[PDB]
Amino acid sequence: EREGYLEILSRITTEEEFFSLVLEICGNYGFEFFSFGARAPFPLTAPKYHFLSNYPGEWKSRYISEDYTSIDPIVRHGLLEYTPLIWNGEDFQENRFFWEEALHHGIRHGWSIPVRGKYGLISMLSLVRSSESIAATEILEKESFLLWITSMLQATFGDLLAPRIVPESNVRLTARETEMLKWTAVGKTYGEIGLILSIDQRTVKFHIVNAMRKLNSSNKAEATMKAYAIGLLN
Amino acid sequence: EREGYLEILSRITTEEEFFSLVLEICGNYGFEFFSFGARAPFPLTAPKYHFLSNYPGEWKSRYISEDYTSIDPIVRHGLLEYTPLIWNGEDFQENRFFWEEALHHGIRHGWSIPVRGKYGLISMLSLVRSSESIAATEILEKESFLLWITSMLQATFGDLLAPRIVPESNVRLTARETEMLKWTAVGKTYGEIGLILSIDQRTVKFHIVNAMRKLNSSNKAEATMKAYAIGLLN
Ligand SMILES: CCCCCCCC[C@H](CCCCCC)C(=O)N[C@H]1CCOC1=O
Ligand SMILES: CCCCCCCC[C@H](CCCCCC)C(=O)N[C@H]1CCOC1=O
Repeated sequence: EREGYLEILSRITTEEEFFSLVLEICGNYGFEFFSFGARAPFPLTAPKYHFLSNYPGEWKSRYISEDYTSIDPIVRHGLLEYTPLIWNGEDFQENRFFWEEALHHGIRHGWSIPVRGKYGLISMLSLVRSSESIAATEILEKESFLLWITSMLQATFGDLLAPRIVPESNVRLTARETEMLKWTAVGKTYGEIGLILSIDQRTVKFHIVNAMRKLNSSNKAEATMKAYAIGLLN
Repeated sequence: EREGYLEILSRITTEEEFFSLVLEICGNYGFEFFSFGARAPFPLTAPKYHFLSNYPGEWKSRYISEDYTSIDPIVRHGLLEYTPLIWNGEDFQENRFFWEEALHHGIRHGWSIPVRGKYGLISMLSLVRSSESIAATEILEKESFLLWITSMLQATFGDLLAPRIVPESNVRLTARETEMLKWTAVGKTYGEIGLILSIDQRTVKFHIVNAMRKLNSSNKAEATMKAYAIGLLN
């Protein structure tokens, strides 16, 4: 019965409601641990992650002290692939010090679902349990639903914490500013853009500086990458 | 019940076989028309679209001869939103000239499903019929399936046409080349990256030129944007 959920998320307006709802859905389908992580496209060098999980307090603090995101293969699947993943904490060969430590906190049998979202958000819903591997008969029972709720969860989580982790989501670029960045994306100089758009060079640099301040960028190369990562150049 | 589909998609190796499968799904689920479109990220200025629909031929030619891609609010929804959409051509207030002609050819009640995929491909499956609105009972009946088949279809549509519509999808970047472009994204110079990474400046320029040649780009700014759009910079 997925009809009742559509009204639940239509009224949720805080993290604690999101922290409580995903926890309730985590247990309603036979899972003890959940982890809804989102990867903002900023900063473009080392992007910032934001997780909301009920993992043990020792694990929620140890995951950040050693930068486990750079070695976690569960994060890697959501970054390069677009399909769900069924994983058992004992199968992975590399990063044994990470999995031998993760298996201690009851993070063994899990189900992670990567989804894309607005403003360049690469989110993923992960429901983990310390018992019973997920078989093919259990997957096809809840596969189509968990794919649907993952898109709905990240959609509400999107509009909820976008102004926090993606402050440039509220940026609106004018028609001139957008085409200035579209041509800066292909490495056009101010003079090359002038001949393309048939205006003066000082008018090309004009809209660039305004777009950089809107996107809170220090140069036009970073502003263009920022505008593209959010979707202002689609 | 999807065992035929999951086997059919594995057998499909041509663009004509893909048209037949989507036409079978379009009718098996109570619709007259379908449209599957994919947007390659290149060129970054005006990206090229590729459609496959059984719309009336008069509409298909008018859609391209008048460049309806720029004004179609369904196209705008798929680029900016990540959730399914139920639309009725008679509800829209703006772009009436576009909707009155689509309603003329029977494109009235539609169901559009945007999906993201490898190599920066943005795809969307649309199911349209000229009568009988899509009620809430009908949506909760087959939305989970239509969400699932759209992800499978775009995966096949990718492998089918990615070597043609995104030629840089076969490009693989090394670790050094990847991080050179990561710092080039934020406007760093050759010397700044060399100090940041504690490597010789000539080695930085070395990997940059190689990445430009692999990604078929004339300047490092364009190559950086190309690598990001394909997902090489994640
Ligand atoms: C996939 C794109 C970004 C999404 C990141 C979330 C995926 C990995 C999360 C990280 C949990 C960190 C919580 C600290 C408070 C996850 O579910 N990891 C699992 C898998 C291995 O052990 C875990 O804890
Ligand atoms: C989001 C990724 C891009 C997907 C492009 C397709 C979306 C819109 C399609 C276009 C069909 C073009 C066929 C002629 C070649 C679509 O079905 N649009 C509908 C909406 C209203 O009238 C249409 O034609």
